[PDB]
Amino acid sequence: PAHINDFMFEQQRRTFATYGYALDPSLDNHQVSAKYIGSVEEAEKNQGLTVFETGQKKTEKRKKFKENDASNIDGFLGPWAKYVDEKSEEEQKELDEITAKRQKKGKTILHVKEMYDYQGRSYLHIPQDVGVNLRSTMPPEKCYLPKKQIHVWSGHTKGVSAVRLFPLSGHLLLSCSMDCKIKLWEVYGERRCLRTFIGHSKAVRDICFNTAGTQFLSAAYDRYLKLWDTETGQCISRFTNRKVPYCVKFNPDEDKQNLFVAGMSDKKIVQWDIRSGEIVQEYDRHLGAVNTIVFVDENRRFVSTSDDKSLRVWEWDIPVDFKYIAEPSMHSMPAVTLSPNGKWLACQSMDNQILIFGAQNRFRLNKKKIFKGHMVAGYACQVDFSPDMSYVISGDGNGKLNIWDWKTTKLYSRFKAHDKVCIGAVWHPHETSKVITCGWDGLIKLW
Amino acid sequence: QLSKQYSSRDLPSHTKIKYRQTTQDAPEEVRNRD
Amino acid sequence: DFPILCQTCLGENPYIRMTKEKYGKECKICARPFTVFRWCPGVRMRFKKTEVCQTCSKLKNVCQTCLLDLEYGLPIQVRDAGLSFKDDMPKSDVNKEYYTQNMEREISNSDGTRPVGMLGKATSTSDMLLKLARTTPYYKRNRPHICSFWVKGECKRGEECPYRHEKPTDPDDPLADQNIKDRYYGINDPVADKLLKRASTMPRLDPPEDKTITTLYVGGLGDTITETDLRNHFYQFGEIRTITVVQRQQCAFIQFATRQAAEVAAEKSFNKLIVNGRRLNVKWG
Amino acid sequence: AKTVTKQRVESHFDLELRAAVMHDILDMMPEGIKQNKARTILQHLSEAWRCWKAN
Amino acid sequence: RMVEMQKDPMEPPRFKINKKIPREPPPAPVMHMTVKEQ
Amino acid sequence: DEEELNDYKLRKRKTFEDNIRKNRTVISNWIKYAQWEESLKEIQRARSIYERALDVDYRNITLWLKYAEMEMKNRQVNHARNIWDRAITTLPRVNQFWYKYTYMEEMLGNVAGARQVFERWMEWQPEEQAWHSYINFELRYKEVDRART
RNA sequence: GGCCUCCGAACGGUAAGAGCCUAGCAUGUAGAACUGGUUACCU
RNA sequence: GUGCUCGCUUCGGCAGCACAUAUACUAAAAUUGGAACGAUACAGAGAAGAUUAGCAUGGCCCCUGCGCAAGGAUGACACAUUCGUGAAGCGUU
Ligand SMILES: [Mg+2]
Ligand SMILES: [Mg+2]
Ligand SMILES: [Mg+2]
Ligand SMILES: [Mg+2]
Ligand SMILES: [Zn+2]
Ligand SMILES: [Zn+2]
Ligand SMILES: [Zn+2]
Ligand SMILES: [Zn+2]
Ligand SMILES: [Zn+2]
Repeated sequence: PAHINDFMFEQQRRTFATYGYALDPSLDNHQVSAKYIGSVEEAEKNQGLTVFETGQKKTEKRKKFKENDASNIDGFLGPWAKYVDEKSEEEQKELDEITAKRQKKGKTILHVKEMYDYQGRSYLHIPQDVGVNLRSTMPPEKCYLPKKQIHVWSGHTKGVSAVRLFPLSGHLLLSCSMDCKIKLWEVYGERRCLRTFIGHSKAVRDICFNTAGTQFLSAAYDRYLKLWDTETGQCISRFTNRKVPYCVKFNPDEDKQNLFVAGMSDKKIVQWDIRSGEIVQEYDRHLGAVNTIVFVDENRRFVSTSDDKSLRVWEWDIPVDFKYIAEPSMHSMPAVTLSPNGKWLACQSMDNQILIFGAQNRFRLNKKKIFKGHMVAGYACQVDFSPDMSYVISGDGNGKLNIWDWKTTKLYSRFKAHDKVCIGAVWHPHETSKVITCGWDGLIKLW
Repeated sequence: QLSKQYSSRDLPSHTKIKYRQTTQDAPEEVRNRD
Repeated sequence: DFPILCQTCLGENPYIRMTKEKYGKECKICARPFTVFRWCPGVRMRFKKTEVCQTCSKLKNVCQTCLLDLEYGLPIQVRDAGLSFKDDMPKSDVNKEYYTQNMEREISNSDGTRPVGMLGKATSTSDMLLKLARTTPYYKRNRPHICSFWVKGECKRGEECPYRHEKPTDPDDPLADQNIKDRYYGINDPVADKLLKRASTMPRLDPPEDKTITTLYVGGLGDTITETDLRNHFYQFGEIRTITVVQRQQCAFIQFATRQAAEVAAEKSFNKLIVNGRRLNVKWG
Repeated sequence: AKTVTKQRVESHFDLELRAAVMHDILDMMPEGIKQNKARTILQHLSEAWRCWKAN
Repeated sequence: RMVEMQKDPMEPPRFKINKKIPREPPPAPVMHMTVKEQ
Repeated sequence: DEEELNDYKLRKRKTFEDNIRKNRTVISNWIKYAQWEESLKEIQRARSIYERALDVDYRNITLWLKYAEMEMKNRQVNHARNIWDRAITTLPRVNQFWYKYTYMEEMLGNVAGARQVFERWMEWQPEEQAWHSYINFELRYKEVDRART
């Protein structure tokens, strides 16, 4: 306790607050006290001027305009008089940048300072160096199945929507994030992720590459589709339309790299002229949503699989569909992939099976080949075949890869890799040493 | 941590204490009695 | 009544007006209502107010608002990395409630001024943290928060705006996230980790260039000093072998019975010892 | 602080009878040292009460 | 200078007390059978 | 392992706590829980379990024996020493505690300690057999004068 | 010589739940780094 | 800011003096994580063979209720054969 006269307290508090010097209160500092306790520059100069006591000298008044009559209206300012004196662009920018960054965390960026190396080359342009050869003949050798996982990759805080390699040979690898992001990777187990892409509002649903390999296409739930420069990250073109766009492909044919084929939730499939950006050809025949589109023979035909439990095969750029396959039995075909020989299709039907449909003119599913060691109740997925058609690898909800022997039609191997459900599984087209998977846990793994 | 809840029962009643009086049978008498 | 405080919070003014609410807020840790104190620290300052109840401070020995130790001004993870992790305290829910209750009775029965069991430990110190402890008050800590209209470019209060107009901290820096509970328990505290990385670089203890060598290469002697300063400093350690002296470059070599003692004299000494009001610097060979 | 009431009275009386006997006798009867027939002595109680109800 | 903060008289009970957490001293020393009896 | 083992522990651990909360006492639940954590070598947990059980019923001599035993099995000599002291202090009349306490000290080699314990024990003026055991203790060493005393 | 009551509301019925998915609701916090050092003698 | 110094002394300025003495959970923001008894889905009321009336008991379970009243499914929760080791203590041949 203490019982200090309130008024003196006010005197000392204001004195210090205003000028910085106030006589110190202490009892036993020396057991006798001679000393001030302030910054003291003011104290020597100002001789302990009290706030209540008049200052010895006055300085530097600042004026505020006033009209006090009150006769005038609007006019009148009272003690409400706004100091006449007081009413960066350089900064105006940093703040904005910060805001943008924040938004992104909830505009494109470049990863790495490597840029163009040696002669002047795209990161995409050449691989040559990795053991083996990307140009490489189609069958590397009698194929192998992996045990050991090499790269986590990460980056994504959400499960990768999709994973795809690179036109020609697996030089680069490209991933789709539901955080509205797309990343490129060495694909050789190398740490570096090349250049990040950003520009979608909502999670990116699917992508496809330019057959030549320079352009790149993405489709997202934001109702937009973008064309990208793989060498700069530049959003070259954006394609409109109200419906959300599901799986999108780029015409494979050398003659018509230009045409986009986009499958829509709203039944239709639409061809887009890239140069015009205009609609070329609508396909209305399908009923219900469209899930996936492949090309059974390049240029000439493609197989669309739809929300209605049917397949529609078509010639290119012609609306009518020549062959329609449905059986009351088959539950659905969320993902369909085409063999490297161009001879077989493989659908992951919801019904927990894999169906082989002959690529050859007769699109008749064959009883001989079937796969049912794995469960996807109702998940989209990728099925791939080991080059040389020796093995088939399915990725499933439970998260365990299923490796089957095509020749012998039997689950040869199985892994419980991933702790969350796994989607796309890709066998490196040139190397038999490995496959690449992705799934909700947000990691890309190599087996 | 004392709650602001109340109850009807709790409210004041009979706040005065009836001390015994002298003819009622105050302790003073009792001490003296045989 | 009256909070527990850092000297750094309380203010740089000796005169202070401080207000009190009976049950103002829940404490963000043991989650009880407790007396809360506000005050203005200074001219441009923020009106700080106690963040945690007095008990859980006495428990981990810390300021109420800062949660930095009383003596060291170090986040708790640090001074635990400095002595004793095994204090602990349940994080989990109803335990926390229970252990707090009991420990509140235990504290009630103490002399009152003592952070419970920790103080039995708290005396033995100085390993590192003294050397990483902060020296002077740090006022940049009480500045008002960053005006969030202006940081979008708009703020329409002009100069009046009590907030602060300047660039914020890039959310990239891991030092950003800083939960309260987290800083309290000493989990993955970014600040505390940074200070740990800073601790390591202290040139100090690895020594041992060569086996058995008790030779001490002493730089920065000075020509005021005598040897007798040395001996009457170093007889604490043990049986000296000898001392070599050079005053031309002012370096003094020393030799002890065991290498252990030489390591010691390094430790105790390095960038710490000063006698004759002049720093006595040490090196190996 | 629930208050005895008409709904609860029969239950109350038998509750505090089971307790009356329990405290009294297990503080009165003992030297079983382990547990002495508390469940059992009370079952003898209810048995006897039924028997007297059936005469 | 300590000052007590003024309370708003129409302010309701701020926070919730109901929560319940389970309930001594070291025991004092106590200082206090035939087969047939058993 | 890493996670799979962990889940097992939650199911057991939680179950143990449920059993205790339901019945409160019935210290076979307390003991079984303690034993399980002991087996997993989580003996700090085990200690807390035993202390909690003691809070419920400090007079139960099986409980104390299991507690001290657990400490001894894990070579925690000084914990065991503490515990023994408590047991004899709060339940002095229980001869089982005294016999075990002296035995432990003898095994440890601390003859002086054991003697001290027995001198404490004798203050309670116990039972013929206790005195015999004290005398015999002395007679395992020569110490005839002590015996006679 | 007189003589004229009342008057209405509440629950006790539409399950009890466990789970999954998705607005809603409270906080307006505390805290954000750190420097300066020598070699010389007998066989 | 108002008034006063037979202030300097004109009516401009300046000086002295008196009076007047410390607002504010500062944000018009930014972030941060528990609940809806929604639908859907699965499943589907204690006691004994069944169908049901209920009062209770216990509290790291609540809700409605002004309530020490009463309700919430009784609110839910409550799961006959036949012995021997090992160690220690005590007395004895
Ligand atoms: Mg009912
Ligand atoms: Mg009923
Ligand atoms: Mg009821
Ligand atoms: Mg009930
Ligand atoms: Zn044609
Ligand atoms: Zn036809
Ligand atoms: Zn707290
Ligand atoms: Zn503080
Ligand atoms: Zn502002």
